[PDB]
Parts: sequence; C-alpha cells; structure tokens
Amino acid sequence: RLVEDGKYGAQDDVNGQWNGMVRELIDHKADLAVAPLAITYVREKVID
Repeated sequence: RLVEDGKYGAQDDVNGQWNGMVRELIDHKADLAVAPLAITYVREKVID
C-alpha cells in the first residue's frame, strides 16, 4: 500500500506532528515501511 499523504516522514512542526511515512508508523495504521527510510535521529525517538 502506498501512503496516502505522499510524504517522506519528515517532522511537522505545527505542534509536533509527523506527516508522512512515520504517521503510519505511530498510529499503527501500517506496520512496515520498506520505502525511502534513511534513518533520522529524530525519527528514532518516535519510531524505530
């Protein structure tokens, strides 16, 4: 399944949001991301 928001994770500074891949990996709406997923240190805090 392609993600619906069409974004690469990439922290959303509105209040702390996570508009991309990692939104699917917080909300348990998708449990894998074999995708462009260069490990970012701030992503390590909220996903693994």
